[PDB]
Amino acid sequence: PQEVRKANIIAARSVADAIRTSLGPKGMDKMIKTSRGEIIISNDGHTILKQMAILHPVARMLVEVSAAQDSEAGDGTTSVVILTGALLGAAERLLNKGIHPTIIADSFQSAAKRSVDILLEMCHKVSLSDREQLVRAASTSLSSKIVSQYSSFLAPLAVDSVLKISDENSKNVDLNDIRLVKKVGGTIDDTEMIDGVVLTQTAIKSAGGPTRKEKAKIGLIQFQISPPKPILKEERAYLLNICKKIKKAKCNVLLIQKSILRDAVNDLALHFLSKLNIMVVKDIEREEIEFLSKGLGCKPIADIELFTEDRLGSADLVEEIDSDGSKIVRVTGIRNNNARPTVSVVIRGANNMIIDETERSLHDALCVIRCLVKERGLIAGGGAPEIEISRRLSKEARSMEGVQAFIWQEFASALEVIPTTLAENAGLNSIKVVTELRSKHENGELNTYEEHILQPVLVSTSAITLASECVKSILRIDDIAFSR
Amino acid sequence: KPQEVRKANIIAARSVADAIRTSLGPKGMDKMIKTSRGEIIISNDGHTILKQMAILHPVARMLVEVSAAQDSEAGDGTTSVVILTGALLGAAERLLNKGIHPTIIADSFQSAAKRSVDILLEMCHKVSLSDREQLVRAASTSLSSKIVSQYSSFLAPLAVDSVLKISDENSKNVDLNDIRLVKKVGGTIDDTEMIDGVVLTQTAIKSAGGPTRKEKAKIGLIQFQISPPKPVRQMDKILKEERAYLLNICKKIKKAKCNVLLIQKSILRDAVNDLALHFLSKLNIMVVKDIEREEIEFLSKGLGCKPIADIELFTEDRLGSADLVEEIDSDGSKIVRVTGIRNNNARPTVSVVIRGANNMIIDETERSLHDALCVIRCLVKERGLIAGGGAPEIEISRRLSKEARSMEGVQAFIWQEFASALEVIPTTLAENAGLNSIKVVTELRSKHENGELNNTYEEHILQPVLVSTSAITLASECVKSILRIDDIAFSR
Amino acid sequence: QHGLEAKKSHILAARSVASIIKTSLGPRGLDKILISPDGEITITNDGATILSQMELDNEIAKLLVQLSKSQDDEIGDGTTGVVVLASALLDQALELIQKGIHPIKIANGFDEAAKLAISKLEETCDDISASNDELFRDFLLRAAKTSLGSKIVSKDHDRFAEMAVEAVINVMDKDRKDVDFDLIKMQGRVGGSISDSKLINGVILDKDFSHPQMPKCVLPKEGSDGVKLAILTCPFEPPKPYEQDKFKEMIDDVKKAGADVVICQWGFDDEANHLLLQNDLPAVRWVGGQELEHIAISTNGRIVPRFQDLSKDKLGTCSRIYEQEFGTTKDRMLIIEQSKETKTVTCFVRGSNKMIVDEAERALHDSLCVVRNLVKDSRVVYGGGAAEVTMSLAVSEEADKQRGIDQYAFRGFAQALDTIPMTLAENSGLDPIGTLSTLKSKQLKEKISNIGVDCLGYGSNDMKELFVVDPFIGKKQQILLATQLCRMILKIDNVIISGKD
Amino acid sequence: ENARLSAFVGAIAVGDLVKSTLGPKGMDKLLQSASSNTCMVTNDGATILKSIPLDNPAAKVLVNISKVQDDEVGDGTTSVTVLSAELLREAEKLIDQSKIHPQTIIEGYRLASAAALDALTKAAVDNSHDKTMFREDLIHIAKTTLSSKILSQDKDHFAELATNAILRLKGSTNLEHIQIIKILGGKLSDSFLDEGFILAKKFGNNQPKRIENAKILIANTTLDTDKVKIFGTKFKVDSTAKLAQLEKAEREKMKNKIAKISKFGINTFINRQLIYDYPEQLFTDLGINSIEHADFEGVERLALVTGGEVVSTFDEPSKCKLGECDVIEEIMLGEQPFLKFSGCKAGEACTIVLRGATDQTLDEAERSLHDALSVLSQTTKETRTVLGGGCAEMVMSKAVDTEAQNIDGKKSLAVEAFARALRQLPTILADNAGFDSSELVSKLRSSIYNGISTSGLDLNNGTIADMRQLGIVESYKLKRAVVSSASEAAEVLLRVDNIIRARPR
Repeated sequence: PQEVRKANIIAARSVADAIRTSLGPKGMDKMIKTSRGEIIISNDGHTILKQMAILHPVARMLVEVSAAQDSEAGDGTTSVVILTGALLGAAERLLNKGIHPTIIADSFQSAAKRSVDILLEMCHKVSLSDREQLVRAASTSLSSKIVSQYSSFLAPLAVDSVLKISDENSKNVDLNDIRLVKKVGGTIDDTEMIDGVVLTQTAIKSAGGPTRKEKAKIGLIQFQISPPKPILKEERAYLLNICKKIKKAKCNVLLIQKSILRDAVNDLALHFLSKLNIMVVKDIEREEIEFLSKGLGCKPIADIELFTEDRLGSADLVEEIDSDGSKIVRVTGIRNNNARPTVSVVIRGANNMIIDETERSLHDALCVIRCLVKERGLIAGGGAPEIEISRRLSKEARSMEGVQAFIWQEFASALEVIPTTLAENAGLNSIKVVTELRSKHENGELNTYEEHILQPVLVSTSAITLASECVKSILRIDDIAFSR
Repeated sequence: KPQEVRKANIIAARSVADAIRTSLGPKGMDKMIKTSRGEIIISNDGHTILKQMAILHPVARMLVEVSAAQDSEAGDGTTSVVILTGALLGAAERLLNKGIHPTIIADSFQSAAKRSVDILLEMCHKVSLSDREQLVRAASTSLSSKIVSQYSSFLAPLAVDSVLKISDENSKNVDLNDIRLVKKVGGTIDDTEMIDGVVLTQTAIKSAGGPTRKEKAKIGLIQFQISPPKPVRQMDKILKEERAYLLNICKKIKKAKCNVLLIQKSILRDAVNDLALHFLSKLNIMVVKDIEREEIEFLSKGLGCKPIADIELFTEDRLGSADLVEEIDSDGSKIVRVTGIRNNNARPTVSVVIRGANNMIIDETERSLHDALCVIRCLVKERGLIAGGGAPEIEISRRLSKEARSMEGVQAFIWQEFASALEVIPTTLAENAGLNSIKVVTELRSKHENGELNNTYEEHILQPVLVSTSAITLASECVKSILRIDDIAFSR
Repeated sequence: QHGLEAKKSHILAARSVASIIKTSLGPRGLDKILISPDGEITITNDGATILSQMELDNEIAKLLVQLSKSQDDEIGDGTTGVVVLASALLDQALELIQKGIHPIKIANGFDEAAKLAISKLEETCDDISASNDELFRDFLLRAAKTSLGSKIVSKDHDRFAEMAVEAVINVMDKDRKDVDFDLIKMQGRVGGSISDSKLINGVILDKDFSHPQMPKCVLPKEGSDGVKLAILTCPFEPPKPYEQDKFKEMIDDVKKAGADVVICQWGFDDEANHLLLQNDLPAVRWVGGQELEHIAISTNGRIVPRFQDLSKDKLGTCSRIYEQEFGTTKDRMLIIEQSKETKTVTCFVRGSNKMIVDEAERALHDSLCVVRNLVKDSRVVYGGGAAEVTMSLAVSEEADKQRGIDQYAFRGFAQALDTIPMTLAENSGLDPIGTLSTLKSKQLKEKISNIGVDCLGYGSNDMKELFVVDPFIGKKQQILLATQLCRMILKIDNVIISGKD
Repeated sequence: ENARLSAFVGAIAVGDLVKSTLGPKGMDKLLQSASSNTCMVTNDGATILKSIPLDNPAAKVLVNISKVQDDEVGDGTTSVTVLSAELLREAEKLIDQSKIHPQTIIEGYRLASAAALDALTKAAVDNSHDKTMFREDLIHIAKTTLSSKILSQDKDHFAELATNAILRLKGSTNLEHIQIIKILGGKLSDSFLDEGFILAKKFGNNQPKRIENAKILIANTTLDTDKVKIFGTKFKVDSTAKLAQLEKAEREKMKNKIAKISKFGINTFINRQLIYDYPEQLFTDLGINSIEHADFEGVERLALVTGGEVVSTFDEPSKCKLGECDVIEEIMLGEQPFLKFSGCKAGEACTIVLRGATDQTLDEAERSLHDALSVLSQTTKETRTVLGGGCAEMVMSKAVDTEAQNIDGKKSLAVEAFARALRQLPTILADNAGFDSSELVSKLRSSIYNGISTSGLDLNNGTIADMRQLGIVESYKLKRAVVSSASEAAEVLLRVDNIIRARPR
């Protein structure tokens, strides 16, 4: 069976060593030229592995690990691939000694659980009630982005949004409730929380539309205003009963799902809704159908008979903010006690490249803050947590017995690959920098604190946990057969 | 596949038996063989074919050793024993497909061969050597296959009277190597001298001084040679050294009372010096030189003497006994005869002398009388005679077919295949004669049911029982030595 | 091909096909998986089905399918016996050709050898009714037990042994002894078990009696004569060169004649089921033309061409008609029996799986052919390999008394009969050569009897204690077809196969 | 020549996919398609075998074997193919250096499986301990199954009859040991449990209704008027009185069949068909009573309670399997005579007589009773486990070695080869555990050989420990299901001398 496993380990090691050169901002970028002629350039490991079109079945598992790495911790997509390949490289000599992979697989899961308690003892205990470390966490994380002076203004915006939805025992919080709507125009200095909800499009620009209404109900409606499609008074008669049934439930906000099949609202219906001051917002994306059904607590309504008053939400004031090239509609005071208020922030800027990278930069800032919700505390990066674990495993490896005693020795050696790569990508000598870190380890422990470089504990914790089960599942498949 | 290696040797052995099968009988098909040296010979004798065939196959060479023992023991059936050997090999092919081990196949041949002999002796008519009328007609029919016919009537009592003197009783094996056919130039077939004492291959001294005849002589066997040493007062000095060396050898001869002596023929140096003949001429000592090396072992048996390598160990007890020694020449022969040896250890060894003019006379006569002595030799060791031509082989196959039900197990099926393997000999005789193969074989089982051995007796066809007995015995050991070889490898 | 070529190839071509079924011969053989192109899947060791599925271009093996097709009607269970026996004659015929014997002598030589061996077996044969009458029942019960021992039926075989006895007797006469396979219907459905299988004396038609409100059982109606059924050769429709008036005229002919159920070849309208519901007169739809004959014969009915030709004498009369629910199947079929002996018998077998139904169907159908040969000839012989050994010793002993060219043709026939006991000995785990010599020794010095190869594990000879018998007409039919087949093969010296366009 | 390799070696490659997937620590397999994006990773054995197209025509036989196992229970399907693969792997040595008939090898498995099931029964444990709480909960479960059924009228009386119909069996819980009688003219509340084997029909006319020290013999034959169909015969006789001579000659031949019955010393006879007066009148002097209309179950169930045999023929006089009963009593209830047996030797069975007021209540009560008894009978095969972790696998090897002592020459190597496959189950389980399988299985056989039958292999500590202290057990029903499935699957494969490829649908 080793011919199947050794061929997969060597194939996966070459992929991990290739992504290893991309670690850090100074790392070596990888280029992928698609068959259609598109060429992408970036250091993101999740983007490289997705567009590489890997034909190796076991090597495709790194895409699922990198996807869960950004969804849970939010950082370390490149580091988790390096740690996965580090265990595979050390496993080559394990098979030569006659070691069965069960002991190899079971030792990785047992070492991952013990490595968490080691990091927690060396980590500093912090609380979410103190806003001093919360603002500095998101401010220093934006030093890798074009924004510099505006990074301090968006720092308290991300802190106050998470602390309200974090509570205490909620633990993991769904990130789908956070939607950043980007639009050309405006600037970064103009920000509005708008905890009620934020849509992705503008309102009706035609004549007669009020565009503003107070004390209205918001609900999801999949219907569409169109003439009969299997004379002027005949089409107006068919549209009269449509607007009359909506008036029965006093629904002043009509959200129509965007579809290329038919139109949205007929021009004849605009004059009918203008008398009742019923605001209509069209071009609702399919992704926003599930988003609006959560924070607003409404239900999608397919037909006109399914439309009821009990499925309609509540909106205190609905108005269209006047701005250059923006025209964003805001809703405040949804008055939903059961569902938590959603967080949607509008991103504005003159250049299209601004609102793009800004949206991606805020996603990584919310994940790092969310790491403190599940497990409080942080550990400074730069190879500190990787070396600290190997220091404790030196004396602990002698306390074991049997085949597992040798695994603890190789497990600490594979952890040194991460700080070694960080020293190589910076131009410094690999071994020389690592020896200087272990020399001062007798006095200093976590000391990078003066450089304002901080990392959450969940990234270092999830990187070991995901890489432990990854390599564990690799050795489980001893054969590959064609099944169709 | 240890057996497939042996099966490849069985198929190669059946191809040789099928080639000799066509040569059986006087009407058989001859085989043309061209030797690598360029000699072209042809004949119907199976012993001469396998001798010059130069078979390189290891297992197929076993037929040569059986054919050599077939002519040395029985003297007849060298062709038929090859056919009978190939018959058991063909029947063993179906036995291997049934999962039968060759040990049972080989062990059953021992019980089948001993049973066929006892059945043949019951139908055979026992004869005695006291009746000379049976031996004359037996040897006369063997001479009908040669050009000599009317002159073969006088040769019948010649071979009969020679065997009856040495037959005695309970002699068992009788070696015919002591009986030698002397071939000389001149004379005729009707002129023959028995000379029961002994007959040499050489003439006497034609020089001056040779007595050529002696009364009451002792003939010894001496491998030495009297010659001058062969590793010009000077002339006489060499003569005094040579004459003294030649006389010292003759001094011990006179004290030993040696009338006749023999000298081994050596082409390297001189055999007997002319001076040595004149020295022994005064002593009345007959000298016979140029004795063939092949006759040295022959004369060491019938004469009851021993070879003398050195004169120092030469004694009188190693000489012979002869009442009269004379040289009688019919025409041109000049041959010396000896009569009345009367030795206690030695027996009356008789050497037959054959005279003829052309070379083809003494040749064809030699091979004709040699086979006649073998047929008589069969009657001495085993009494009784049967009718040839495959007649007894039919009844044996009939009795063994009914007795096969008395056995049990795998060995019972072998008796059924063994009876069919004996029918190949009479079938081949019907094929080589132009007659229909299957038609003649069916007529054999029909007539042999009511009658017993009844016509070849009117045609004077008599096959001795020892030939049919040895043919089955030698075939049982030949087929056994084949199947017992499970593999072969290079050994040197 | 030529004489020196085809004659050698015909022997090797028959040995390759015969050697395939030698492993499946006997109850210890192999059950092969076969799938018909119609979608039927079953597993059976029957040689007639295996040989019919063999498709090959050699003309020597094609004669086996042609012979098995005609033998299937006579017996059908002797397919494996004839092919092996006929191939044994070709093995001995190859040696006779090399000896200078014409191939026509081998064909004519087996004719006198086969007829001579029949008279020898009759002398040693025994009769049933002439010996013990009470054992005649046990002979028919244990005959099917041997063939059903290799199937799951062997668990319930005790009850199924009596079902095969009455099915054959009903379609035959004691003096005539004529059994037709078309009169015996073999059917089965998925669901249920084999313990609920019963014998049906009449047709089935798989009718649910249309609307369920109709009575599922026919009443005698105050001691009437049987149950009258209607047979119509004309479709149901108004006459054409008002429609409700024509429907009331045709139903009156059924009520006046007394026909309880109406059988027609064509479908009915929805109004027909409404009028027949009030009078409790069930209807039958979609009946094939071939199945119309079996109804009138069993129920003693007649074919009525027109509407007004009905009468009490032309209506088929049966014992009764009842609808019995079988398991959870929604078909709810019918069973029509008769008090008097009819000429139509329908076997009904149920199983938990579709493959189980077809497996027990052909296994039970083969038991009907064995009983068919037992009732044809009251004299039976001991089988299991004893028939081939006894008949071989008679020909081999008489071969010496018969002289001429045929003398060797008789010896080859005796050795060819030994192929059957040697083949069964290999399938039973015994020495084929040692058993053959053992059977001949026990029948010679001890006493003359019939002892064959052991089908079931035992320690000694004399299977006669187990009362294993085979029909004389069944064993005689095998040697006649095997001899005729061997003669026909020798009559074809050339193979002509045309190409494709 | 290649048919044996494809049926043996070719079948191993099919079982190799499910070989390493057995156990919670077992390995996994990969199922890859042409697009490779639809693949998945799972340890399910039934999914991998059905998804992979198999060009091997002999591999389709094992496909139907897994489908039968899935119907019984959804667990242990993987172990069926693995156990069947070990029997086919050792079949190679059963040919070359053995040369043994395959059916004789299969017959050796039946003798080994008989001792293997008996060895697991004595070593089987159960949670039935403290039956006071276990037997009380049996009546409450039966009452829950009475919903929608007419038996819901009275829960206490109707469920009590079903409770005593199970535990009192002390044996096989199948419905073949339970007799159901449907009668009319009564109420369902009057039904009671009786073991007297009550059936509808009577027997005899002038014979007494009480029999003491009865001997029961079961046989099936027709002694009265054979060849029931007389249509078509032709009787050629010189006189009318001469035609009856053939019928009178058959009566004289009946003494041969009666003599074999009289030598057995039995006062009770069983017959499915009828009997003529003359052979029945001769039974009066001998005191032989013949029971009629025994159907099929009545023939088989009588041999189970009385310890009889179902054979209808006599292979030798004074040798047979005979039963007996103390008292045969004939009573009458509901204007019909009933037959209540008493004093059956080692009789274990129960008969629930359902007395209804119509035909509709009889069919609904019988079908509802079988569903209620099926739940109670399921508790015997459920929750009952055996010691696992190599324990039960090694114990079965000891029973095979017992039969391997006294054996003939043909089945000697066949029975011994079956013991090697039993030790392969703990060997494979120890392969994926990460430890040495050769050391654990070897030390396990020597320990159980002399004493200590409860020992087993520990996967956590990699040593021999007590299975009762660790608490690792496996269901006993799973053990019999795998052995029965492997015995039927290997029975067909070993008999295969050639492979016929199935027609594609």
